Amino acid sequence: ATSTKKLHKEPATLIKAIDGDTVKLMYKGQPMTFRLLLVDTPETKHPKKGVEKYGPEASAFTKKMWENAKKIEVEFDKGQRTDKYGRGLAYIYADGKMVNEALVRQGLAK
Repeated sequence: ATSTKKLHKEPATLIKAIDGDTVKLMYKGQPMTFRLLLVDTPETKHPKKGVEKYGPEASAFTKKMWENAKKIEVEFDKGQRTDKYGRGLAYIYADGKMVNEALVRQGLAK
């Protein structure tokens, strides 16, 4: 049995809110930008492109959904640091539900 090293990280605060681009979290008293959240898997038998960017409302969840809904916190890192732009490595948890943002319709709105 291969023991997977899981880092028990603590939750952060609200400093910056963006649609998976750059969100600074209060870690050890210092803010750090982390953006790693991408999941696409529909409930249909054959998983073909899950939910897409429903809207920028996510940035608002950090206000009410952050204080009332399962807000952002850090758990584990991937080990890449840079995925899209290159700003820290961490997933933004919004109201305990991943906003899920990837691609636009089909090809940048065709």
